[PDB]
Amino acid sequence: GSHSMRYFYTAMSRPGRGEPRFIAVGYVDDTQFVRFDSDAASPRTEPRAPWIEQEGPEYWDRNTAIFKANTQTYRESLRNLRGYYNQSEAGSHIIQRMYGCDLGPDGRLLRGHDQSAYDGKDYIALNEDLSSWTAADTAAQITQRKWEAARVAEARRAYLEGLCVEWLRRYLENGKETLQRADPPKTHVTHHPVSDHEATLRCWALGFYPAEITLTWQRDGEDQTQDTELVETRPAGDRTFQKWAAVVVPSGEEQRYTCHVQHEGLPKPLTLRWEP
Amino acid sequence: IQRTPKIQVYSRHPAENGKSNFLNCYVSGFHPSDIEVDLLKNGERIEKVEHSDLSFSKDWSFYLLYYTEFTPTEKDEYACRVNHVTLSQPKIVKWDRDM
Amino acid sequence: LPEPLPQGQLTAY
Repeated sequence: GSHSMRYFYTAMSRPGRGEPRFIAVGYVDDTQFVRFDSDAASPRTEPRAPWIEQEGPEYWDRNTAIFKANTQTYRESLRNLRGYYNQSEAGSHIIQRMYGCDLGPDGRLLRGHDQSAYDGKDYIALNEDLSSWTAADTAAQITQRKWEAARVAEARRAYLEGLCVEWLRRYLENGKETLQRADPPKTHVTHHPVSDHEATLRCWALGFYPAEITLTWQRDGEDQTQDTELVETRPAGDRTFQKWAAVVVPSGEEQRYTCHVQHEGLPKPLTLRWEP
Repeated sequence: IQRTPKIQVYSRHPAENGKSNFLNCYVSGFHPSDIEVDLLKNGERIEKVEHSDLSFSKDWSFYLLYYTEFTPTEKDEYACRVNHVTLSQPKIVKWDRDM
Repeated sequence: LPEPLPQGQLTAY
């Protein structure tokens, strides 16, 4: 169906321990395909998905030049933000940037993204119009003014509507056997007595791609949102993801509970019960 | 200002005694990015543990997967040891094959 | 493919 490409930049200062580290990673949907790390013995852009390996040496050198120049500029930016906030030269700080493009099931540009954070708090964002900025505070307004003066948004728009979309479509074709394949969850329900009159029902979803999934428990057809323990979706390490949802139920009432699974890889939404 | 990591310890495949598998420690929801993660076998740190490249979620918090090959038995105890600036003491999370 | 470098220099924050 729908698809996205995202780059994630993390720049981390560390006073007394060298220059700020810059890390860039690229994803198509829930698949990482590239990395760069300024701390590596020989910093270079590296493949992280098999379908990107076919790209020529000019691709890899272009990426490396981009990430190397960004490394330098992010170090300047970290110094700038430390100043904007009147911060001591003694603390470690982090700039993060996420950007990229979304496609619909056509797939044409649905929307572009470009957002930054400082120390884990939203700092500045490109608006959906790809023309204007939202600044979080007076410090970010300084960043806004110099991006407005340098016509940054104009460059962002040209990239997000052009090359971002073009290369995403290219990756989606080159990696179609995985990127355009949804693996449904493998599901089952476990039962764990906790006491004489309560037991845990745990609904498992395993081996699914992409990570987007809904697991819900119902009692008599009514969702148990407040009583459902829901873990964060977690990677298996083989491209696939895992999740569970659990409810503590009165013993003997197990059959009044149904687990419901929604995933794009499923022919139909699933309804599961405990099978003694 | 700072966020404490969520920690899950689990296996890639359904755990079967005497069968080679992958032991995972997924840390997520944390900020800042500096984190220490060890995998333990019977209380002792496992050598050659690998991790995924630093990335982050929509709320800006970081996530990482630490992983190594392992062969589960009935008697071998596995755990994750996590340290972070938010934690005053390292947090040990035991592997439960039903989790 | 990441954002290519502009003609001049990258604009810092």
